[PDB]
Amino acid sequence: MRDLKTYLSVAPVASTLWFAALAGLLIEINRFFPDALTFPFF
Amino acid sequence: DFLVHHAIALGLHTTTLILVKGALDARGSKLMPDKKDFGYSFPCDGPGRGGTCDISAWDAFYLAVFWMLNTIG
Amino acid sequence: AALYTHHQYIAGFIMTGAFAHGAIFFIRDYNPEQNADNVLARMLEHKEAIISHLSWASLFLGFHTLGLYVHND
Amino acid sequence: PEVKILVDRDPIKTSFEQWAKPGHFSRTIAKGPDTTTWIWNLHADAHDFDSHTSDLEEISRKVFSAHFGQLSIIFLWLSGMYFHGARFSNYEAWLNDPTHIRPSAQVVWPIVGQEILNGDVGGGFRGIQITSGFFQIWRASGITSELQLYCTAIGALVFAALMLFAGWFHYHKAAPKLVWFQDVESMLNHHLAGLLGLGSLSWAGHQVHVSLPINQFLNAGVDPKEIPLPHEFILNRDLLAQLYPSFAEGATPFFTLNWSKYADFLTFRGGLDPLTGGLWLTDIAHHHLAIAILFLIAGHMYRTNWGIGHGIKDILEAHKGPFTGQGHKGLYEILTTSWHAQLSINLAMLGSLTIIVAHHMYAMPPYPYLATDYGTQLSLFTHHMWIGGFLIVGAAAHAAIFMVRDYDPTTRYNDLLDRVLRHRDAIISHLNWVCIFLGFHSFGLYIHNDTMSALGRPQDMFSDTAIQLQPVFAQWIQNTHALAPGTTAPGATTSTSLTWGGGDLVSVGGKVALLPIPLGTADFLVHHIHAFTIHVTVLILLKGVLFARSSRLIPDKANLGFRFPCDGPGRGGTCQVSAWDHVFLGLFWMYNAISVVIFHFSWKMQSDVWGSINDQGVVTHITGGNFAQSSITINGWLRDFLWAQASQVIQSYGSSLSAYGLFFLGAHFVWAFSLMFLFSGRGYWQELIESIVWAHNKLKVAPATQPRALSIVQGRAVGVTHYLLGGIATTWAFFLARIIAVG
Amino acid sequence: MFLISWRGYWQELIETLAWAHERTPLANLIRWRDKPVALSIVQARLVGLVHFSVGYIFTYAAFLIASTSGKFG
Amino acid sequence: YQVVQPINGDPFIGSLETPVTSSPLVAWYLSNLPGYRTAVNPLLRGIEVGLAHGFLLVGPFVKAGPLRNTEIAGQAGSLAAGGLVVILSICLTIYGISSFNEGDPSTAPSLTLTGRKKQPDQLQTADGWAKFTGGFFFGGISGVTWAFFLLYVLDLPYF
Amino acid sequence: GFTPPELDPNTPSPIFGGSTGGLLRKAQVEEFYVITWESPKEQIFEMPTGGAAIMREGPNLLKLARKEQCLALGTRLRSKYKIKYQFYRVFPSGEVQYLHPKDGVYPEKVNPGRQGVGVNFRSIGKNVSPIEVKFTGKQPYDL
Amino acid sequence: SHSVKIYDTCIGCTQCVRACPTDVLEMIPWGGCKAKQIASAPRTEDCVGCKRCESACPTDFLSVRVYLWHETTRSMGLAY
Ligand code: CLA
Ligand code: CLA
Ligand code: CLA
Ligand code: CLA
Ligand code: CLA
Ligand code: CLA
Ligand SMILES: CC1=C(/C=C/C(C)=C/C=CC(/C)=C/C=C/C=C(C)/C=C/C=C(C)/C=C/C2=C(C)CCCC2(C)C)C(C)(C)CCC1
Ligand SMILES: CC1=C(C/C=C(\C)CCC[C@H](C)CCC[C@H](C)CCCC(C)C)C(=O)c2ccccc2C1=O
Ligand SMILES: CC1=C(C/C=C(\C)CCC[C@H](C)CCC[C@H](C)CCCC(C)C)C(=O)c2ccccc2C1=O
Ligand code: SF4
Repeated sequence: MRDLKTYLSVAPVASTLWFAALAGLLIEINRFFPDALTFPFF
Repeated sequence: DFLVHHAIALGLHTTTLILVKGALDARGSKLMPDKKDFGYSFPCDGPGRGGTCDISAWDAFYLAVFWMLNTIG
Repeated sequence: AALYTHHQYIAGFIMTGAFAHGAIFFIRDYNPEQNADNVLARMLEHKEAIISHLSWASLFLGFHTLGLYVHND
Repeated sequence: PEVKILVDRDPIKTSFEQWAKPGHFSRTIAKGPDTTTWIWNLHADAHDFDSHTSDLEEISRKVFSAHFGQLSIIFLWLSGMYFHGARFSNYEAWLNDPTHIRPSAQVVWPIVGQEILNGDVGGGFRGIQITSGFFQIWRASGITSELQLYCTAIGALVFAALMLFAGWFHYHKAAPKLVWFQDVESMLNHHLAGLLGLGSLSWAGHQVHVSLPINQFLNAGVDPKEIPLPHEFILNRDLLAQLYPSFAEGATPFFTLNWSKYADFLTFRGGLDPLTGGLWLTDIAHHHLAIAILFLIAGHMYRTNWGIGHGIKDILEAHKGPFTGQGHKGLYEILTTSWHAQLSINLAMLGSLTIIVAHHMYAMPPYPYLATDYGTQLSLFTHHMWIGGFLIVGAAAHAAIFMVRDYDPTTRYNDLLDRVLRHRDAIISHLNWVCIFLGFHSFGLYIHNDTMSALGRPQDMFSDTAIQLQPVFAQWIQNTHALAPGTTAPGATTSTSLTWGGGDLVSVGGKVALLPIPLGTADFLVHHIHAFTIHVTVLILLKGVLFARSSRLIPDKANLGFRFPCDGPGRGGTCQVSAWDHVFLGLFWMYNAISVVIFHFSWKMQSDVWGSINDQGVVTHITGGNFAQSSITINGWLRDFLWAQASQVIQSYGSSLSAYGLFFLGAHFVWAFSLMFLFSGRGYWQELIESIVWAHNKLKVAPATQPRALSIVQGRAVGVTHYLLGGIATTWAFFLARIIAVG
Repeated sequence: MFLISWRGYWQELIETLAWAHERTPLANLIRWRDKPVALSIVQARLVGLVHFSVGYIFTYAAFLIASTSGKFG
Repeated sequence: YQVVQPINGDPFIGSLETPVTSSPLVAWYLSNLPGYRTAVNPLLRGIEVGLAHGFLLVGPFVKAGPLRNTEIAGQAGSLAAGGLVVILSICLTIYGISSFNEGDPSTAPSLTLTGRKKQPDQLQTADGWAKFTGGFFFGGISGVTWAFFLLYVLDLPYF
Repeated sequence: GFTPPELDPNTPSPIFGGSTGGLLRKAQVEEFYVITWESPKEQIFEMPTGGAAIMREGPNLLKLARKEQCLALGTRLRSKYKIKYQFYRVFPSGEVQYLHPKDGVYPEKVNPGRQGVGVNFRSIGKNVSPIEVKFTGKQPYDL
Repeated sequence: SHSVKIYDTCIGCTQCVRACPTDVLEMIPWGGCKAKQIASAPRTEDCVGCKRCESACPTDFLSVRVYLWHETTRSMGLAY
């Protein structure tokens, strides 16, 4: 468990998880507001 | 025209980077502090200290010629 | 078209040569003590800020120009 | 002396301690990172087991377990294939009308407007067309519904899990001992008989029961869903009796040696099936039966435990003549103590085998409705060619690694290897001369033709209408092949392939499957170009292997190791003297050779083979036979091949093939990017990184792990990797777009 | 070529070539007077750059003149 | 029994003894060629070499030349062969001038295969090489002229 | 002061089957090198030019075309087989020149009978710039 | 012949001498450090310019410097 946590935070694994989360977030934002070329709210 | 002009600016800045870096570091740097005693053009300083390929100022000019050709192209 | 391409390529070669000979001067004809604290010596002593900022400009231009081109494509 | 099962219990206990420590294998790496270079090293030596330790037993155990892991990966890949075919494919629609529907087994979710890639492939389906040729394999196997594909996918997943567990269990619970790995006689006996022979017998048994009756029903025109299930043909035997009467007697012909009675489904026809455009399945079943017999016999050669058999040492040491001293004496000990020797031999053989597979597979198509699926044919040929070339280059890499590391005349001395090392200079000099001579006469003729055409002197050109260079030998050989059936091979009705001759063009669904391929002056020139490129790459690789240990330049090159940048700027400069650098150059030359080979194949097929048949029998070829007259000059290759056929890919924007154009441009980019690494040296980059690091130090944001520039060898490796990726990917996109739009 | 392949390979190749020439009948009667050697590192870089530039210029000049003159418009 | 041996039994000289390198018939044939007739006047050896080479060169120029189809194929090819012989004579003369001096002895080896003395071949001197190259030029022009005369000037059915 | 050993012909040479990496014309017209060692017992070693050779019992003499080859062979003889060696340079005139170990003790161990050559009594960073030695035949490091 | 220089920062570690592949360097008596040793270059005519000695020097900057100079048949490492 402790060693699993340690290995699960090593550079490659942490980076892949971070970028998967970022990709999912951006994908969902684009899905809800697609084809957005300007900021119209204000 | 906007996009291509910015490509032109990129080319100018990178060629100037290569040439300015080659000039200002000609007299020596941290990797080869005594470069001034080895002349303008020389192959390298051997594979020691991690490897010193293309460490001369002549080699900086050499790498800048490619970027000049690309930018003028 | 021929004349324009002609003169632009020759101008690029001339500029690259000018920088090459600046580096050559640094190597050969530069006297650190006789140029103590003048503009040339001060250029030599903060070379790293110049090189780093020029690198930043190149990185910005390349990143964003290529990004916009690839986006449109 | 005897062959038995030997293992050791619990050599390594499964745990997570070493996961937390990056790079446990190397002591200095285990200590920690000082600079960023460390990180790269950690990956560069991940699978270099023979360097982390020196015990043969540990290396062998690691190799066995890694083999299990890779086998698990392959099984997972196959399970993914079968699942995608089962769920995200139009396999049944294609099965109902093969020539009508374009195979597809991949859809893309609609997220950022990428749904344009879900093109109209037919059969009420929208997806990405696949060129892997899986649909033809499934049709040839007798798969008719998606339930069977689902079952195969689940089974492959289970076998992937089993492979993974086997790897874990064999490395951590029961690790075979060294004498077990060194038992090569029994290994060869089992692989020849237990694996190849028995596997071929099993596949023949499947084909007799499932492939033959199912494909016969399919070709008879029965709808796929109305066909009896593959198991019924086993329960009730009259089902088989109807299609082939000889099943009525059942096995008694096989035991009374009345094998002629099995001529119904065990034939020697040859050629192609006029309906499906592939090989007769009754020929493939007989093929696999004969192969099974041959391998089951050949796997009884080497002695294991019962006296009868052959000792490989005896066979090796019994061969030697006046020209080679005591040759073959000592090779058995070399090949059973060094893994790199075996790896190099096997890599060379597998690369050659893959190349031969490509050649034979486009020669006579073995799957139904594969010949007229031009995209599939082109993609399969090109893929196998590239795989084979890479494996062959790896053969040289590992031969050089063995030469540097495991070669030792004090303890393991071989005579043939010694003589080769003693006249390497003559070998390489003559090979160099051959390379120069071939280069001048193959490419020089192209330059001559180009210059004559530019000067308006077509009468002086090396063409079919000016100065002919006819490959008389190849023409004679293929003529002898055309006349073969009924003369020299009486039992065959049709020639082995339709490329030999004899006319009998075969077409399917209005498209040309195959027809005789003519050989002319352009074929002569391109074949000599092929020979030139192969010889030059062989020169590079052989020179790297032979001069790996020492030369007249650096007499102690072995002490530096297999991989190293140089030996300084002394002696005029010793850049790229190591064997690894020779492999690095051989990669470029292999890329050149394979690119030319695939270009020749594509253009020749389009010009003289592929095309559309019409009512009167007039064949209109994709390219109107311009290869014979345009391929003899470089300008023709640049204009009539690259320029003309790039139109399909460059226009792909706005359609389902837009991804191919995107990959075309991206591959161009990556290839040009590689030149950044291939042309520069690390000194300039380190000096620049110094200024960057200073800029970071000014803001208290400098990394603790000092950022060093890439090593020299790493710079070369990155350059070659990017070069190969870019070139191969741009060719991939070009071929796929061209053949999908025009095919 | 000169930009990717480097000196050591060519030096060893030339060594074996010298052996071969010295070991053959009727041609060993002819003897070179300057010992053959591979091009220097700096010289190889310069030759590679010169080839790169000459090819660049010639191909672009051909393209530009042919395309503008082909249409004359 | 082993076929390949070190040179003269000396295993530290960069070469080997092989049937191709040193077989009775091959050794005799090579020793009986003009280049290796050490004790013969260099002019006559040059004459033989030039005759052989000039006669050799005519064929390819005549048959494969740009004017092969034209009626003047023989004349054009013979002139080209003569010109090539002239250029080869130029090359020989400059090589001899650059590689030899009047006041120096022969650079040829003075020892034979059994270790006994012998007069070094005079071909490797300045005047010896001058005589050899003059003989080669004369013989080459004569050979080109003969090959041209043998064909075209005289029918003589060949091929 | 350590009379260098004199080269002794007639000493047997190692058993070797011939190679294409041996001497060439440079040995004939310029110079070649000779290395000698003792080797207590007959054994097989790796040649610096080709394959494997066998050292004869007693003295062994081997002639090479490069000094670097002699040094590589000596290093292998010294570290692998624990053998003492010396090699010479031979000119076409018939001269022999003792080369290594120059003063009877290998160059690795300090000897009280050696003078300093090319030693600068200053740090490498205190060399004059080229401008100070311009138009003089000297180089900044030669000072 | 390449020019090899030894500078006074040398600590007499001997690592450069072990590295030279032509026996150009030596150890000589000296008194400015604990080892009473310093490197010498009495046979630079046999130097091939490999700069393998500099790769072994642990001082910063180097104490042994190789300046490539006029090339000879010995410096070019030619066996022909
Ligand atoms: C297509 C060829 C190519 C490309 C793309 C580049 C690009 C670059 N060169 Mg280079 N160069 C080239 C050829 C090329 N060069 C050749 C042939 C030579 C002759 C040897 C040189 C010699 C040279 C020198 C000497 C120098 C450069 C420098 C630079 C950088 C300048 C900074 C900049 O513009 O910001 C960025 C430009 C970009 C194009 C961005 C590239 C990264 C994009 C965003 C992709 C991101 C990755 C993406 C997520 C996909 C990842 C995939 C996954 C598998 C990892 C830049 C990255 C200078 C430098 O280092 O800058 C300080 C420098 O000094 N070049
Ligand atoms: C399932 C639990 C498990 C656990 C806890 C361990 C734990 C351990 N194993 Mg082990 N092993 C396992 C399963 C396991 N293994 C299996 C199933 C196999 C068969 C393949 C092996 C075979 C094996 C070998 C041969 C060796 C070990 C070794 C080790 C030890 C060293 C660190 C390590 O694991 O490497 C690092 C951990 C990783 C996760 C590395 C990644 C490896 C996977 C296979 C990569 C997946 C490939 C991927 C698809 C590639 C495509 C890339 C793409 C995704 C971009 C460690 C105590 C080594 C050892 O004991 O040293 C003496 C040793 O040599 N294991
Ligand atoms: C740069 C100047 C130059 C000139 C003026 C020529 C001129 C010629 N070339 Mg050449 N060529 C050149 C450069 C040149 N070339 C270069 C750089 C190359 C390398 C790419 C070639 C490659 C080349 C080839 C491969 C061939 C030619 C051929 C020819 C001839 C073809 C026309 C013909 O049939 O005439 C008349 C035809 C004749 C056979 C008469 C021969 C010419 C005279 C009579 C020979 C007398 C020579 C004289 C003794 C002087 C010796 C040379 C001396 C000045 C040192 C023509 C005389 C073709 C040819 O004719 O073959 C020889 C041919 O095959 N050229
Ligand atoms: C009938 C006997 C038999 C069979 C069929 C095989 C088959 C195979 N062996 Mg193997 N081997 C055998 C006997 C056999 N061996 C014996 C007696 C020895 C000792 C001398 C060895 C020692 C040996 C080594 C050292 C290696 C192999 C490897 C392999 C695989 C090669 C890669 C391949 O082609 O994948 C083909 C894939 C398939 C055919 C898929 C089905 C796989 C089935 C389930 C295999 C089951 C056979 C196995 C021997 C069953 C016994 C285990 C039992 C207790 C459950 C292959 C699956 C290599 C490997 O590890 O694989 C990557 C390898 O490194 N074998
Ligand atoms: C069954 C085939 C096989 C096997 C088992 C091996 C095994 C081995 N090889 Mg080898 N090799 C092979 C084939 C094989 N090779 C072939 C075909 C070639 C020719 C290309 C080579 C050329 C080669 C060289 C030059 C070297 C080895 C080396 C090694 C050893 C260490 C490799 C390592 O872990 O480094 C680390 C491995 C990596 C860092 C992985 C590299 C990742 C690649 C470059 C990326 C691939 C890109 C992908 C296909 C597409 C892009 C995806 C991306 C965008 C996400 C190891 C024992 C090394 C050695 O020292 O031997 C002892 C070494 O120097 N091999
Ligand atoms: C290797 C490629 C190659 C080849 C095979 C040819 C071949 C030919 N060219 Mg050519 N050419 C080439 C490249 C090539 N070219 C290139 C790169 C250029 C520059 C762009 C030219 C430009 C050119 C021009 C301008 C012309 C030709 C012409 C010709 C023809 C006559 C040339 C001639 O007579 O020369 C002389 C031939 C010889 C002296 C023969 C020497 C070779 C002998 C036969 C082989 C010796 C080996 C021997 C067998 C070894 C055995 C030893 C044993 C006896 C001991 C001929 C068929 C002419 C023509 O009219 O075309 C029809 C012509 O005018 N070429
Ligand atoms: C009138 C007018 C105007 C004005 C303007 C101005 C006034 C500005 C400018 C300008 C400028 C501002 C320009 C510039 C340029 C620059 C350059 C071109 C540069 C450079 C550099 C270099 C070249 C370097 C060299 C060297 C070195 C490197 C170091 C050593 C020394 C030497 C010097 C050698 C305008 C147009 C707006 C508008 C209209 C009106
Ligand atoms: C660019 C270049 C370098 C520099 C190469 C570098 C700096 C490697 C760059 C790798 C990445 C871009 C940096 C490491 C990324 C980290 C993992 C941090 C990522 C964090 C976020 C950005 C995700 C060389 O060292 C070199 C050496 C020899 C010949 C040519 C070259 C050469 O062309
Ligand atoms: C091919 C090659 C060689 C070998 C190149 C050789 C031996 C040159 C041989 C060329 C001959 C002499 C013919 C060249 C013809 C030229 C057109 C003639 C130019 C002469 C004057 C007109 C200037 C290297 O030595 C080398 C070294 C370092 C990096 C790369 C390389 C490299 O690529
Ligand atoms: S450069 Fe090489 S040969 Fe010269 S002194 Fe240094 S280590 Fe010795």
